[PDB]
Amino acid sequence: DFKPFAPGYAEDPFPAIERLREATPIFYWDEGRSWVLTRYHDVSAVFRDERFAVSREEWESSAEYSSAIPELSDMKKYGLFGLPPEDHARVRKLVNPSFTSRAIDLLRAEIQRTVDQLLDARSGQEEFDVVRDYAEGIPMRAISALLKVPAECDEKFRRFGSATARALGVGLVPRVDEETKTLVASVTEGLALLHGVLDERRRNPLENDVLTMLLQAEADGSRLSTKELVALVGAIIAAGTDTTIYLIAFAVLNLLRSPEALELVKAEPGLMRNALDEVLRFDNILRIGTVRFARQDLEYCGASIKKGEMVFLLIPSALRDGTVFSRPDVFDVRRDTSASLAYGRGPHVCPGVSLARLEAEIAVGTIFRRFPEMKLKETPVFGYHPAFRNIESLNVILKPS
Ligand code: HEM
Ligand SMILES: C/C(=C\c1csc(C)n1)[C@@H]1C[C@@H]2O[C@]2(C)CCC[C@H](C)[C@H](O)[C@@H](C)C(=O)C(C)(C)[C@@H](O)CC(=O)O1
Repeated sequence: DFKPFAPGYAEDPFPAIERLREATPIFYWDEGRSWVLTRYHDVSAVFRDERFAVSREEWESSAEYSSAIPELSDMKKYGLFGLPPEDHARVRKLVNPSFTSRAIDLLRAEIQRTVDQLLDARSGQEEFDVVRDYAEGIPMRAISALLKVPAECDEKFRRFGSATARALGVGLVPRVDEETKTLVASVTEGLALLHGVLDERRRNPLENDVLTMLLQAEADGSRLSTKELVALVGAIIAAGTDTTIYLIAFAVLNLLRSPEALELVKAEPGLMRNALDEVLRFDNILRIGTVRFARQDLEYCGASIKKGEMVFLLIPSALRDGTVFSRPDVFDVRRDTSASLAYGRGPHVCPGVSLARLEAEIAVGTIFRRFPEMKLKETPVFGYHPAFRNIESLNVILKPS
């Protein structure tokens, strides 16, 4: 039984996937039209198995997929998930330096400012929603600061980011939870806006600037094409928005749920970094996981997988694998989290890992330092986002009494 859209699954998928993981390393998911890998070692292996491709054009349903949401056709083919291996490496080699911990450190001040202003704006009420009043307003500001886009454009870009991430699932994953017209509008509006931002930066290039750097790469030799560049910036916005919102929300939730964990991070603020990694290890935000496609017929974990068939890596399951993490069903902010696959492995490893950790460190660190007695008002509400165990609301009382 695998029903990742069943009511309750997002809130707590662990009993259901544990049953799966213990019974089998692999199964075919009817509605998902793909194989599903449940165990750490098989999941981890596939990340680094060149037999399994990332490009959706290797899928048996590629035609149906490329035709869906034609406004995103360029992003699908020239984006990081679509480029051929040689081109993918080129693009990553080009942008990776811009995302190191050192490079993104400069954003520290602006992120703190945003976090400060969100807390000042709303901390006074009876009720505070860690999603809508806090987490939701942080990640795009971070990305926009990195892109040197005015705070005025934040809301429109966040809408683009969140819409794009869902739209990319249409025809690929089972149940995208929104009206197509609305999705396409936000995507169109966002791409237009992005075009304007890029044209302006071409007009006024800047020093030590990611976009300027990309634009110069595009102008000079053959290091980056216009479509690759647009697909890259679009993907950065779409990949880095909702993911980070849920990290922040899940972090606060999990620290409210473990007084012992919270107490350790209060005692040793230096543990926050490890705690945030353990949030994704213990309670991974992905509903199912990520996908790969078989480039040829092969046998795997006792299954006969055919060329072009999709495979889902069941991340929240692999990350509860007891052969890899001891006491895997315990949230332990002191554990070694090195083996967590939350940010991927191999050439496609998430470039935003440092930016995400920084944003969450500032956001989660600040809220608990400023309101150390914060308490859950009532059970968080979860939704049916096709990719995420999305928290819709996380209502708290900042200073209870
Ligand atoms: C906040 C928590 C985040 C998580 C849990 C996360 C997770 C992941 C994972 C698992 C992958 C690999 C998917 C695969 O291999 O199929 C990935 C890739 C990617 N991530 Fe993140 N990410 C996060 C934040 C960010 C941020 C903040 C950005 C941008 C600022 C970002 C940009 C990207 C991009 C562009 C890719 C595609 C990489 C490639 O295919 O070469 N992510 N992310
Ligand atoms: C938009 C995007 C990445 C990207 C880079 S280049 C390109 C095109 N897209 C982000 C990545 C994000 O870090 C994770 C969870 C990537 C999550 C990994 C996989 C790819 C997703 O869960 C996948 C099956 C999905 O459910 C959909 C709905 C298709 C995704 O949009 C979810 C989604 O939001 O994907």
